[PDB]
Amino acid sequence: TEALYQVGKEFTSKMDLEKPNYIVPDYMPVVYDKLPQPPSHREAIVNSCVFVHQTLHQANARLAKRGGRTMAITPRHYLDFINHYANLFHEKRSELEEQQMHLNVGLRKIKETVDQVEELRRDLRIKSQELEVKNAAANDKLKEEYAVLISEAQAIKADLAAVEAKVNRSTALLKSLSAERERWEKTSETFKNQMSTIAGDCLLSAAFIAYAGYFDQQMRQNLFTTWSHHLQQANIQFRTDIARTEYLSNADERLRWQASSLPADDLCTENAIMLKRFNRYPLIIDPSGQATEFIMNEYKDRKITRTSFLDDAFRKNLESALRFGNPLLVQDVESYDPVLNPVLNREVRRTGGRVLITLGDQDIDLSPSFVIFLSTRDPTVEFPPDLCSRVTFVNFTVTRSSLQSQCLNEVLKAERPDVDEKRSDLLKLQGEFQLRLRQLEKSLLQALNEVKGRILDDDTIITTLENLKREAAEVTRKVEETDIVMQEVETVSQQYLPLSTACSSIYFTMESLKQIHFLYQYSLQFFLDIYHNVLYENPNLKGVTDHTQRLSIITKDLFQVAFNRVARGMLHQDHITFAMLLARIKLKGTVGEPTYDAEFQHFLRGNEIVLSAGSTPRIQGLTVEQAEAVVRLSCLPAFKDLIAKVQADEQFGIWLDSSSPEQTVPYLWSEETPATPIGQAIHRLLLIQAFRPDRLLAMAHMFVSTNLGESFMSIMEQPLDLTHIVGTEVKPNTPVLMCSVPGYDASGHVEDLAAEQNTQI
Repeated sequence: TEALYQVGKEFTSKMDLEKPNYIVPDYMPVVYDKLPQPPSHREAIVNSCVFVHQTLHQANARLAKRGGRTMAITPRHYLDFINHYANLFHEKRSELEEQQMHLNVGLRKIKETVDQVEELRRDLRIKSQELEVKNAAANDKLKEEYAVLISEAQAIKADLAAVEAKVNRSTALLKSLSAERERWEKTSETFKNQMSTIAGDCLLSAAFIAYAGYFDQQMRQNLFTTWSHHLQQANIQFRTDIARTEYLSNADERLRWQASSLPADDLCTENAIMLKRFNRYPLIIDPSGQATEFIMNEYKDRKITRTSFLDDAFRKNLESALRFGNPLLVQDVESYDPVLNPVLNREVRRTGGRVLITLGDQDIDLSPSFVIFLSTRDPTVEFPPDLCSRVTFVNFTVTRSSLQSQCLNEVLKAERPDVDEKRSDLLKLQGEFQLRLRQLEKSLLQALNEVKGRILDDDTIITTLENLKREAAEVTRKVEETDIVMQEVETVSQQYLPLSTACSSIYFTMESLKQIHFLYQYSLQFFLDIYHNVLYENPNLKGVTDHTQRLSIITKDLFQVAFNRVARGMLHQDHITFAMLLARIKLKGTVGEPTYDAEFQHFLRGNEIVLSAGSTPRIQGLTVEQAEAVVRLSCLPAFKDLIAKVQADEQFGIWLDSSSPEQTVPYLWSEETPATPIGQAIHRLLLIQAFRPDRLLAMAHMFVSTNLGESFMSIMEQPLDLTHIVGTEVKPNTPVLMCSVPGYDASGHVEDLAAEQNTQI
């Protein structure tokens, strides 16, 4: 902690972190034991910088204790952090001061313009007086030289006409510039507030770039909230309104990122910012592969080359990229070649006017435009701590919101192609429209910031402002009309929202199946193939034309195909577990059903309700374990009168020792309103677990039958139809994995399958 503080304080000396008005809080979140008792604002900032680094150690411990994969936290992360803090602070301070410079110039030109028309109106009145004097004098003299006098008066009349027209046009310009003058005044007042939060805002932003890349959406948010909370206890000022993506990137850059096929997702946008503001070279983790495409789209103009650590030309490609300064993308970083160790550590030797990098035993001149990106498609790969210290982790993990958007768009494309196309055109139109407005406000600001003397003196400046204002109003008119048409798109898309929620829940259930068996590995493409099958290769939609009925078919068939394809690659003992979860996902989709969260809370865990010796009595007709299950189940309001109901039922003994008690579970639960068939099954499920745990699987199958139908699990009972799956469902690039338990071997099935198809193998 002492080393971190000294590095932070020494490295932030160039920083302008002096706030004489800073108030020391009564409870100071001190992490450096020798931090001075009345800390200064700079002392608090460096103390907060130390705290952020130590939070990642706590963060890694929490994921490690839960079995999650963690990457080493090294001092190079801290050096990365403070480096970004210095750069962002200077960048944000420079941008704000530069912006405040234009606003002050723009405001003063408008104020001068208001003065100019005031004297020009005074001049207009003066010129009118001159006309009255000249006309009266000419008339009196008339009542050859007088012809010149009236010609002089007529010439002044043209001058007055030019003056009065200039007054009206400049007044209309001033009225047209009233909104811009008001907007610039408001921001100029807020200059002090923004200056007062840059120190805190950049600290949070820099920490996010240096540490948050490897973690998923939930863990990134937890880290930012922990840092934000600490700044509050330290009285460090930071704004809580602007999102981190908006504060670390402009709209122009985000527009180009979309053109480079970057997914429209906040975490993906955060990754793009990391891929732009990195200090250590980025290591990209993208199982889906859009990040690899995005990097290649972003760097075509700079001639980026894709290569791999396993390719034979990697050393030549690396040498060429270093020598010519071209971007290089290297894949398969799980096979990392330690030849990059000097490159990643930036171990350059500058002697004799030459910048040299030692690659193996050969010295190479390093061009300053060189950049290297490392990528892997395996999210589960472990890197050694030495590699973790040399790279910036940028993890592309699927978020629930992004998958919901992807699935909502895909069903819209399949089901409402006219609506989906209209949505796509509007987003392109609105993207261009917002782009144009930004240029319009920038150009209009530049015109007032580059004009000398007065605006009225040069009629060209006046015309340009009117044209920029005229185009600004029309585009603003075009934005309003695109807003209402999106409302037509949004209200159509609301019908397909529950399906997209089901899609994300199903995939994230599939993604969690690796926790119960190492074999249950499922990519996002596997689920997208399932989703595509339900939307485009569904025999139940052949003649259906009603959109609502098609949606019900799609929703039903999505659950069925998801179970069919996943369970063929699961052990049969785990089939009920996956079907149980799909039923719970489908139950959440039913608006008319209750949550049953308490009943499922009791169905799981359950044993955590500790019972004392006096808490559990001796119910005649039940064993000790059965009696305890009664007492624990008694905690629900529905089963509060559980012991009495069993005692009042002498026939309960017969049902307790029946072969199939799950099919005749007595109505032994109390309730106010009549329960639902799904609700009755859940009550029977709790009763069976309490009294006949050997029939819990049988009751679970009935629960799945109640939610998903009687034939939902029937495919697993049939022999595998390898012919249909290989011919239609399996892509040629996708290997077919024949996984068998000991004593079983699927080689013969493939050999027979080739014979049936009369194909060679």
